[PDB]
Amino acid sequence: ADTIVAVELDTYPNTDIGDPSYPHIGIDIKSVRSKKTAKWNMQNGKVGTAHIIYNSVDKRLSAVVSYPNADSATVSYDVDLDNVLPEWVRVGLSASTGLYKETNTILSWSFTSKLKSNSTHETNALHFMFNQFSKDQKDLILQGDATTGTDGNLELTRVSSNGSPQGSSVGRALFYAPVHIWESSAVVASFEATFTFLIKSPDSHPADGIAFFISNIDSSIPSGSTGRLLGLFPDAN
Amino acid sequence: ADTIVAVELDTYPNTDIGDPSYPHIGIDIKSVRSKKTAKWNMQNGKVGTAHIIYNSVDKRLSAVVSYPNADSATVSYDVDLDNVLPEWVRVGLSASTGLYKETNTILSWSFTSKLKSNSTHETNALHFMFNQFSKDQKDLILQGDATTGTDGNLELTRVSSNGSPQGSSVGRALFYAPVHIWESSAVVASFEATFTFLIKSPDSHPADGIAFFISNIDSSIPSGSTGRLLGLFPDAN
Amino acid sequence: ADTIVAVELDTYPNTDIGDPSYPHIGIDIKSVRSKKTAKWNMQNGKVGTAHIIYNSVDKRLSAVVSYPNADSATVSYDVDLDNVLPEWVRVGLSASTGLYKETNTILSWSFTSKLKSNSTHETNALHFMFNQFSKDQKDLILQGDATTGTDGNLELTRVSSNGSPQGSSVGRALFYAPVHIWESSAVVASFEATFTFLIKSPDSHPADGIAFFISNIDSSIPSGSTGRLLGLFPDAN
Amino acid sequence: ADTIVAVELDTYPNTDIGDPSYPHIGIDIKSVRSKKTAKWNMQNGKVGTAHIIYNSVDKRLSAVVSYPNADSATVSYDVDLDNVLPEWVRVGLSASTGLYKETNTILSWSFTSKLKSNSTHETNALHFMFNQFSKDQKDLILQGDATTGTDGNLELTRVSSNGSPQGSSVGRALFYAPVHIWESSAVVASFEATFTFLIKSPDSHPADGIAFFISNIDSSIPSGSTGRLLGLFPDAN
Ligand SMILES: [Ca+2]
Ligand SMILES: [Ca+2]
Ligand SMILES: [Ca+2]
Ligand SMILES: [Ca+2]
Ligand SMILES: [Cl-]
Ligand SMILES: [Cl-]
Ligand SMILES: [Cl-]
Ligand SMILES: [Cl-]
Ligand SMILES: [Cl-]
Ligand SMILES: [Cl-]
Ligand SMILES: [Cl-]
Ligand SMILES: [Cl-]
Ligand SMILES: [Cl-]
Ligand SMILES: [Cl-]
Ligand SMILES: [Cl-]
Ligand SMILES: [Cl-]
Ligand SMILES: [Mn+2]
Ligand SMILES: [Mn+2]
Ligand SMILES: [Mn+2]
Ligand SMILES: [Mn+2]
Ligand code: NA
Ligand code: NA
Ligand code: NA
Ligand code: NA
Repeated sequence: ADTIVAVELDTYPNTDIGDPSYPHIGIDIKSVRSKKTAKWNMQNGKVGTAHIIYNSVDKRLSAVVSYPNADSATVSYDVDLDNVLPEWVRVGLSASTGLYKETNTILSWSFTSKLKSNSTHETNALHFMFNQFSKDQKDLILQGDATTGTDGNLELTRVSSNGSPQGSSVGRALFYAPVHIWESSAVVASFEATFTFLIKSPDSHPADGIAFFISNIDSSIPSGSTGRLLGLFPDAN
Repeated sequence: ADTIVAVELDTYPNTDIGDPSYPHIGIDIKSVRSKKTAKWNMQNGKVGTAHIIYNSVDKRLSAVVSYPNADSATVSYDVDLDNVLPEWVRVGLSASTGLYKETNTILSWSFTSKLKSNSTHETNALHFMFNQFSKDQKDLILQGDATTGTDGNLELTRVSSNGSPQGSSVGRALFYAPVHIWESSAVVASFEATFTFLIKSPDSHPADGIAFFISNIDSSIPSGSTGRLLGLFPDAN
Repeated sequence: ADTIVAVELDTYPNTDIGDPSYPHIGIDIKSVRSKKTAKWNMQNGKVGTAHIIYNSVDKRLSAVVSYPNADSATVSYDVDLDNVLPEWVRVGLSASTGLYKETNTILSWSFTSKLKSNSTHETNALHFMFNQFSKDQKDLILQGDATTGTDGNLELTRVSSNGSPQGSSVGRALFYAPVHIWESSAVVASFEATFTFLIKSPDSHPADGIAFFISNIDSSIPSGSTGRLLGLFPDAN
Repeated sequence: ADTIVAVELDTYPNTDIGDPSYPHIGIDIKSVRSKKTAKWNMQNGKVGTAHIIYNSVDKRLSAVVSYPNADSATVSYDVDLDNVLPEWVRVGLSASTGLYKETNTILSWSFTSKLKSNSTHETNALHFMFNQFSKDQKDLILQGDATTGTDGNLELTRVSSNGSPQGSSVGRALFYAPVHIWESSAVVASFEATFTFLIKSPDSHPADGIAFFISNIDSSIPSGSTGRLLGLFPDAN
C-alpha cells in the first residue's frame, strides 16, 4: 500500500472502527484508527481552520482546529516521522462522503517545511500558499473527484451546480513538488500546514471528513476509500 | 521555440552578437542579444551573488550582481512579462561552456513569487530555498550536464572528479512545480530570485555564463546551445 | 518639520491644494500635494486593501488599492528614497477627519523590509503582521486619537461607542522598532506594506483619508493637521 | 527580580551550581541551574549555530547547537511559557566572561514569533533577521559591554582592538520591539530563534557562555551577573 500520515477532521463517528461517539480530530499513522483523538464541536456551514505542526527535535505531530467565536479542539501524538515516511514525500488534502454527505470545500491552504543543516548557510525551505484556486491549477495534482476554480475554491468532493453535496465521492489535491523531510546533515526539520474549510450538509449527520496528509510521492486514491476511509486507506486496519 | 526571459551573468564577450567587449550582466527577452547590459567585474574563483526582482505594477525586470568587498553591477529593463511569458511558467538556472570554459557552480538558490488578488484574503505565494543540493534532488528537473550533490552543490556544467571544468557543456536546473505569474483577479504580481555562484577557470578568458531564467513549463535545452547561447536559445537572433 | 513619504488614500477632494476633483490615491514626497495621483472609486462601508512597494534598484514607489469585485487603482512615482529619508525611519499609518468625516478603521497591517548586503550571508530583514489589534498593543506607538482593541481593530480616528465617526479627529499608529532603509554595504533595499481598511460615513462626502507613511523616528502629529493635512504635514505647501 | 527563560550555551562547568563536568547546552526557567542539559562538544574558534523552538500546543522549549562537520547537541524541556513569562516580553542575547574568558561574538541572529487567532484572518507575526550588525544599530538595545559594528558583528562581551577577549565582562542585545507571546483568541503561539556565534579563547578553559533569552520588557543586567551568572540572574538559586 501507500504510507500515510494524516490529521483527520472526521465528521462521522464510525465506532465499529474505534471512532469516539462524536465528531473528532485525529492523528493517523498508517491507519484510519487514529492513534489519538480529541472531541470536535463541528459547526455545519461555518468556515473553520486547521493547523498542523511538527519538528524532528521533539518528534510530536500536533493539530488544532477552530471556528471564530468558538473554543479550539487540539490533539498531539509522539511519533518520529523519519521512522514512518520516506525521505521524499508529497503533502496533500483528501476528503470523502459515503451514504452520508457534505461539502468538503477548501477556501485556502498553506504549507511551510524547513530542513536546517549543520553548515552555517543553513536552511532548505519550501512554502506555498493558496488563498485562491483557479480552474486549471498546474501546481496541484487533483485525484478522484477533486476540482478547483468553483468560486475560487478547491472542492475535494463532488458538489452539484445547485450548491448541493453528493454522496459516495472521494477526492484529493497534492502539491506538485516533492517535499524533502530528512537530509544527511539535518539538525532540525520542521513543517507546518494551515487550511481553511467549509463543511455543510442538508443532513444532521454529515460525513465523512477532511484530512491533511503526507504520503509517498506516487500516492493515489485507494480502491473503495470513499466514506469512512477518507480517501487515505484501502481498509480499516 | 521555447519562450525565454533570462538575466545573464555572461563571462565571455561575443561582440559579433552584440555583447559589449567585457564580462557583463544582461536582461534577455526572447533573444541572447540582451535588451540591456551593464559592465561586470567578474572575479575568477570568488563566490558571487545575483538578485533578480520584478513586479507587474512597475513592469521592470532588474538585477544586481556582487562579490564581497566589491562594488555591485546593476541592470534594468522596462518590460511587461505578462505580454511575453505564458501565465504558467517554470523558473530555472542554466549555464554553458564552449571552446572556452569554467565551473558553473551554484552554492544556493532561492525564489519567491506572490500573486495578490483583489479579495481581502489576498496572497497566492510560492517560495523555495536551496542552500544544500543533494545527490537525488527530486524537486529539481536537471537537464543536459547539470548534476547535484557534489560538495552539496549544483554543478550546471561538467566538472571532472579532479575539480577541473570541461568545455562544450550545457546544463539546466528547473524547479519541479510550475509558477503562476498571472491571475484573473491579480492586483499585484511580484517575484524575486537570488543565487550564489562560484565561476572558476584555469583560463584568463572563461566562458560562457550563468542565467537565471523563466520559461514555458516543458522548456528543454535547445540543440547546439552550448557556448554563447547559454543553454537558452537555438540561435543568436 | 518632520520628513514624510506617504501613500495617501485621499477621500475628500481639496482642489484648492491640487487634489483632482474625485477621491484618489496619491504619492506624497515631503508635501500633501501629491507628486502623482490616480482616480480612486472609493466604496463607502466596504473593506478595501492597499499595497505599497519599493526598491532601491528601480527607485520607484508604487501603490495599488482595491475592493473585491472591483477594478484596482494604481499610482507610481520615480523617487530615490535614500535622497529623501534618513537611513533610520519609522513606518506607520495616519488618518484624519475635519468638518467632513468617516471611520478610519484598520483591520490588518503588514510590512516587510529587506537590506541585502554584498556579503554572501546577505539579508537584513524586518517583518510584522497585524490581523488582530489588542487593547494594549505594546509594539505600536499610538498618537493623537488612534486607539486599538475595539473589535480587534485599529481606529485611527475617533469613533463613538454607537459606531459613529467623529469630525476634527487625527490619529497615527507607528511600529515601535526603527527600520533601517540604507546600509554601507547594501546592494538592494526593498520594502512592501499592505493594509486593509474600512472607511464608512453617514455622509455622501466623506473625509479626509488614510496614509501609509515613512518618517523620521521621533515623528509626531503636526499641529492643526486634522482634515486635509491627513495628520502628516503642518501646512499645504 | 526579572523573569528569565534562557537557552544557555554554557562553556565553563560550575559543578558547585549543578553544571555537569563539561561544556553543555541548558534550558533555564527562572534559574541558572538548568532544568535540563546535554553535553556540548564546544569547538574553540569555530563558528557555531544555535536553534531554539517552541509552541503552545506541545509546550516544549527545545534547542539544538551545531558546528559544520560535527554532530549536533540537543536539549528539550516540557514547560508552559504562558505560566512563566508575562504576555509581553523582550527577546535577546546575553553573554559573560569572568576570571576565565572568551570572545562572545554574534555573526547573525533571527527570530520569528506567530500568534494564530481563531478568526479566519489568523496570524499575528514578528520576524527579524540580522546578518550584519552596524555601528549604530537603532533596533537593538545594547546593555553592559555589548557593542555592534566591529567587523559587522555583535560583540556581547569586551574585546580589545588587538582581537583579544577581556574577562569580567557582561553584555546583552535585546530587540527594540516587544513581542506578544499570548493573546485572548490565540489557538497556537509559536516562535523560533537562530543565532550564529564565534567563541574563541587563548585559554584551554574558556568562560562563561552565550544565552538566547526571553524576559520582561524592562529587563536589565543584574548586579554581579558576570561570569557563571551569564548576565541573566542576580544569584545561583
Ligand atoms: Ca469516521
Ligand atoms: Ca557571451
Ligand atoms: Ca484631500
Ligand atoms: Ca557555567
Ligand atoms: Cl477529548
Ligand atoms: Cl490533475
Ligand atoms: Cl489500491
Ligand atoms: Cl555600463
Ligand atoms: Cl531529473
Ligand atoms: Cl530544439
Ligand atoms: Cl487617472
Ligand atoms: Cl502609546
Ligand atoms: Cl509641529
Ligand atoms: Cl547528555
Ligand atoms: Cl543602546
Ligand atoms: Cl539588580
Ligand atoms: Mn476517526
Ligand atoms: Mn551577453
Ligand atoms: Mn490628495
Ligand atoms: Mn550551565
Ligand atoms: Na478561495
Ligand atoms: Na551548497
Ligand atoms: Na482585526
Ligand atoms: Na556579521
